[PDB]
Amino acid sequence: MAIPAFHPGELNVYSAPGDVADVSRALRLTGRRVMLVPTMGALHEGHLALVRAAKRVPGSVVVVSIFVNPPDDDLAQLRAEGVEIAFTPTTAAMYPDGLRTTVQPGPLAAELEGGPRPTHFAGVLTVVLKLLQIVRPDRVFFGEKDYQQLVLIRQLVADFNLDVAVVGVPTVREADGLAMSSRNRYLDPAQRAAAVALSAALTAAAHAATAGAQAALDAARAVLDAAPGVAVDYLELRDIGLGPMPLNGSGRLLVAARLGTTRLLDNIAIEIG
Amino acid sequence: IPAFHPGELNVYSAPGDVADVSRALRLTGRRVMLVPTMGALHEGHLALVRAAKRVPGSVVVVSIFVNPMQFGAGGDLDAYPRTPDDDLAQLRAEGVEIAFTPTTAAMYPDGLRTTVQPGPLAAELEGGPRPTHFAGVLTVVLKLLQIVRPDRVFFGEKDYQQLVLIRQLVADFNLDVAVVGVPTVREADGLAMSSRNRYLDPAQRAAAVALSAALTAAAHAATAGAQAALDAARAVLDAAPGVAVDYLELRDIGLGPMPLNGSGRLLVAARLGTTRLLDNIAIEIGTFA
Ligand SMILES: COc1ccc2c(c1)cc(C(=O)NS(=O)(=O)c1ccc(C)cc1)n2CC(=O)O
Ligand SMILES: COc1ccc2c(c1)cc(C(=O)NS(=O)(=O)c1ccc(C)cc1)n2CC(=O)O
Ligand SMILES: COc1ccc2c(c1)cc(C(=O)NS(=O)(=O)c1ccc(C)cc1)n2CC(=O)O
Repeated sequence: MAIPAFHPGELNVYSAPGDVADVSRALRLTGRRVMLVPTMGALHEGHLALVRAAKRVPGSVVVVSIFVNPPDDDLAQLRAEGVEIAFTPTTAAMYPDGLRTTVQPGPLAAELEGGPRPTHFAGVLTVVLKLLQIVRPDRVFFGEKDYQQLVLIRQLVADFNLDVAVVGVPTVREADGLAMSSRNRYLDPAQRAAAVALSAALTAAAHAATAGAQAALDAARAVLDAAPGVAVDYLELRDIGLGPMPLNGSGRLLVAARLGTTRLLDNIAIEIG
Repeated sequence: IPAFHPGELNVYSAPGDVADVSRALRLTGRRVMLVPTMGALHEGHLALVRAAKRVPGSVVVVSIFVNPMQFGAGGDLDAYPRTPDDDLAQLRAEGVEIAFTPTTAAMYPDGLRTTVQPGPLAAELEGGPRPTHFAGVLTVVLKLLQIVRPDRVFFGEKDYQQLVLIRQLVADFNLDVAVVGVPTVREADGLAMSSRNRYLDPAQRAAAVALSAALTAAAHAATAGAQAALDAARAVLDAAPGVAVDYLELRDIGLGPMPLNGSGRLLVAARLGTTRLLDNIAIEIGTFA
């Protein structure tokens, strides 16, 4: 009946869904705007950019979930950013009845990433929906790196009439443009040097786009063709919702490739002509 | 937020209208109760409404929407009874303050896209021959719950499988609503209320009492064990003219992957002519009875 302990301006950690739910509700009732940054831990500058984006909403309290969908470092990083709530549930707490009711994505989940991994997105949309129901944030923050994921989440939100604002945060990148990812550490020196071709192809495309869609795609393809040991799985230009690219106007160019055993993805905004 | 006149029936079609009114009410302290229906309201629906009105400080939202996504090709969707005039008349007589009557286009502007995939219970019983039926039902109920954000939502027990799956949806997606099951309202002879009873001719209406007679016979027979309970119900169904049984099954109360213990639910579905009737009852086995 009592709200769990919450100390404002400190890092409060909760592993019970009902605790975080009760604290988030208590906080909402006192005025604060609840922001949710979902993560799977092993925090990097990309997650800090989602945190900083959430923190700048006036009156924000920031909830960072850390949950590996089937430590003290992460928490210290959150402490240093001024985050007030970490939600760190067990698999059992998230799934106390096992896998049962789930989210079935629309047919977009079968395209692109959904080729190698036909059910990956059902799993992501299920846990995102649960996290949104537990935390009930006013706004939820994702990076743009996994753009198809982001689009699928906006579809989830629209389709199930969720009241939350979905905020996409521009992808944080290394100095040479490589998109931040937990996988970059695995690249040896030759793979890491080759991997800059994804971001270089996409920026080349976004600039070639004054010359039209084919010039853009041909520019990206040429840059990827200049890289050794980059096995391109797809290179597609779509509209911003990931339907077919309209004759001109706004679009998104997406790429994925395998370098040795590591799969990399990147995407960029494209304006046609 | 549009107009809300209290102590009157306010009808909203736009999801955003009822969402705004609901959230404003909740913030001024009223607890919001949802009774989701497919219209063609009968006294069983009025019992749901009365249950909801009984919650202190309640405001009652009754939704009316014949959801196309739970029907499969065939004439079933076109055939569903629609009596909107009667429906709204009844809600006013019960003192309901909000009816939410959305259009199909306002519910499904993008057609069918993201959906709820129920657990394996949805492929059994009523779902065996209708493999997407319960995905359709839970998808609309999820939407209704997110639009209205009620404190409690009320269902009849007559569609007991559906109520169980709804409890699963609420648990599995950490929804912040209480699910309230209300005991089935019956005609004087025991027949479960249903917007499909209008399709029984006089002979079928007479024979239809067999379902509820079979179930209560089984619940009293149950002191002698599950076989006796099942056999009593089967005997009554067999004695009845023109009743074709589709299934008669005794299950644990969650209908889930656990054997029957002391407490069960006995479920029956049968066709009288073209009309499929359902009914169910609580069963206590042996000492529990
Ligand atoms: C704003 O800049 C960025 C740049 C890259 C990002 C992120 C942000 C976030 C991620 C990432 O995938 N985070 S996550 O594994 O913790 C994650 C996976 C799935 C969901 C729905 C949310 C977060 N990543 C990529 C990654 O870590 O592999
Ligand atoms: C408390 O007493 C009862 C008794 C029977 C009831 C009810 C209440 C409610 C229904 C019913 O089917 N209502 S409904 O078609 O509008 C309906 C269908 C599906 C959902 C999820 C909610 C309501 N029915 C069954 C019916 O009309 O067949
Ligand atoms: C066991 O036999 C069947 C037969 C048809 C089935 C299924 C099973 C399962 C589906 C299915 O999930 N179809 S769907 O993703 O387009 C869908 C999901 C939800 C609803 C309410 C309707 C369709 N469907 C429809 C299909 O694949 O088009």
